This record gives sequence, structure tokens and C-alpha cells, in this order.
Amino acid sequence: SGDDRELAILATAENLLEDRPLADISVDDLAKGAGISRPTFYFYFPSKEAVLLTLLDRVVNQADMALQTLAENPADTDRENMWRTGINVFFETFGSHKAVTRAGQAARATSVEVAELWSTFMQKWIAYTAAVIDAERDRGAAPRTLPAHELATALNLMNERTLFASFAGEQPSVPEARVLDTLVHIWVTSIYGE
Amino acid sequence: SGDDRELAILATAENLLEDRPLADISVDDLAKGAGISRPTFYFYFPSKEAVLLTLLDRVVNQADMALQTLAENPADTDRENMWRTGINVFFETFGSHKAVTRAGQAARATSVEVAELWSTFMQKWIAYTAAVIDAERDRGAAPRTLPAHELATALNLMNERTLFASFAGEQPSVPEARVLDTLVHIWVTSIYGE
Ligand SMILES: CC1CCN(C(=O)Nc2ccc(Cl)cc2)CC1
Ligand SMILES: CC1CCN(C(=O)Nc2ccc(Cl)cc2)CC1
Repeated sequence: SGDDRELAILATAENLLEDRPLADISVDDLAKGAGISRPTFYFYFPSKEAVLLTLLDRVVNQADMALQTLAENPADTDRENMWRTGINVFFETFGSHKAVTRAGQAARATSVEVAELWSTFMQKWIAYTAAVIDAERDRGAAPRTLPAHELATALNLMNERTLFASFAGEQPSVPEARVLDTLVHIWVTSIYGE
Repeated sequence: SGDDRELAILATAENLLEDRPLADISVDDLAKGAGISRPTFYFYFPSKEAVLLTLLDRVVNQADMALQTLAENPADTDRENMWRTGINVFFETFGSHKAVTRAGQAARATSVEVAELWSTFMQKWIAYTAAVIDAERDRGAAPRTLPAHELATALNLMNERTLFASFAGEQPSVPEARVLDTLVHIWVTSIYGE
């Protein structure tokens, strides 16, 4: 029931974020959807902003955990497929949570905690990217061109901006149904190209 | 004097944005710096947000006009230098106006007019990028890989996110003194790589 009311608040928030921004969702809306009173809501979360932080934390950790699984279970693959399957973890995980994704990205501007969470995970994903590039260079598959960590940083920042623009249908954006091929091409050419 | 007071308001705003966000700059601060009264300020601009819109408009048009000049005067160049000199227009123009750059990007979230301005110019820069890629393909220098406009979109979005992260000293970011080489490498490998 503690778990239960908390989970219901989170599910309600994710559902309501599909139709309007967090600014237009009230605590009364969250409490009503979750089948609790307003003061009961405040037992579980201090604010609607804290609800969004918890949602984003769950989605970012879901992506991270999926990437860790993939890292433990090398799909038998060419180099291009290796990177495609990895980028796809983010494409599918965040694409399955577009409202939380969008609201989380917006909250980076106003929430130190959201900004630090995103920063922390991006640093982790960049470091892993650089470690893979380093291993591809050590095995003779990739040439020693740019500093690996700098290349990794620009490619991860490209994926952040490009994927989220595509999900939002921003003008300009890559169509969602083209974003994987687009990013994979740029990663493979920049990592393996002389 | 109309031009003059308006220019002074703009110069004051750009100076104050170097030390604090627009939210922490008052109309009294702008009027004081510009040597006018508060009601005189409102003759020239309806809000501090309108001042920022005008500043951003001037900086984006400065970049655009520089790119047009470059487009008219082909530096004699290899393909890599062609793209480096082009990316550099943005690196130098926006790097020379970091406070307006930063504040303008933040305002995209809250100002339809700022969002539309940025969108309009990004569409223009993407279309030009795609036209150059198309010409490189027509002359036999670049292979016919991704749809040119989709490639152009992802590369321009990479440059937006990467350049602005670098200017802000965001964690993560590419160091400013490495961002040109980083982006050039990714553009040249992705445009010319099979
Ligand atoms: C080994 C790497 C596989 C590819 N990868 C990514 O696609 N990064 C990524 C994707 C989406 C966002 Cl929003 C941010 C970063 C990093 C880890
Ligand atoms: C022919 C092309 C030269 C390279 N170029 C860019 O660097 N785009 C760019 C740079 C910075 C930002 Cl913030 C946004 C876009 C586009 C036009």
C-alpha cells in the first residue's frame, strides 16, 4: 500500500504528462488519479517536480541497466550491428517513455537534481563509449584519430539532441523511422573512418 | 537618439547577461545601464524578453550573413578545410556572443518567437548543408549513402548541442579548444565515408 500508492502516483503522472506539461498538472490531478487525498500525496512526494525526478530516474536507470545487459552478452555481430544494437537500447527505452523523456529534458533547466542526474548518466555512457572505441583501436579495427573520449562526447551529445528532437517532432528533426540508420551511419563512419 | 537609446538598451542587456540570467535582470537594471527612464524603456521594448529576442536575432543573422559571404567566396581548399571554415563561422560568431547564445537557447523553452527564430535558421542551415552534400555527390567526391537532408539534420543538431555545451562548460562537454577538430572530423568522415 505504501509501494502501491507511490506506484499509482508515478503511473498517474506519466499518463498525464502524455497530454500536458508538468506546469499544467496539479497536485490535485495527481492525487485524484492515484485515488488518494492531497495530504496523502505529500506523504509520498514533496512536489510534482519530485514525482518527475523519480520517473526520469527510473527511465534512465532502465536504459542503463539494458545497456549493461547488452555489455555482458555480446551479440555476435559485425561492428556496425554492435553499435546499432547499443544505440537501439536508448531509442527503444526512451521511445517507450516519450512523455517522461520530454518532461525530464525540459526540467534540466529548472531542477539541479534533474540536471545532475542527466549529467551523471551521460558521463557514464560517454565513458563506456570511449572504452569501446579504445578496445576497437587496441584490436586494430578502428584507427587512432580523435581523442576517444572527445569523439565519444560529441557522438553522445548528437544522439541526445537528435533522438529527442525526433521524438518531439521538432522542426528540424530526423523522422523517427529514420533516426537509427542516421545515427548508426555517423557513429560507424566517425569511429572507423580514417 | 531613437537608434541610440535602443542600441544602448541592447548593449546593456548583452553586458548584464554575461553575469546573470535574464530572470535576475530587471527592467530598472536595463534602463539604468542605458541611461533612460523605465517608461522610456517601454517605448523601445515591451519587455526584457523582447530585448533578448532582438539580441538573438542580431547574432543569428550575423552568423547567417557570414555563411552567405563564405558561400559567395569559395576559399581555395580541400574538402576538409571547406567544412572547417564553414563550421568556424558559427564557432566564432556564437563564441563571440556567449551570453546572448546561452540566454537565447534557454528562452527557446518559454518563447514561441525565440523557438521559431532558431527553428527557421536551423532549417536554412540544414538546407544549405544538404545542398553542398548533394553537390559533392554530383561531382563524385562524396558517396551516395544516407539521404542528404537527414544526414545534414543530424550533423547540424550535433553542432548545436556540442558547441553550446562546450561554451557553457557543461559536464559533459568537449573542451572549447577541441570542439572544431572534433566536429570537423565527424562531418568529414560521415559525408565522405562509405
Ligand atoms: C556503447 C554506446 C551505445 C550508444 N550510446 C548511445 O546511443 N548514447 C545515447 C543515446 C541516447 C541518448 Cl538520449 C544519449 C546517449 C552510448 C553507449
Ligand atoms: C555549410 C554548413 C557549414 C557548417 N554548419 C554548421 O556548423 N552548422 C551549425 C553550427 C552551429 C550551430 Cl549552433 C548550429 C548549426 C552548417 C552550414
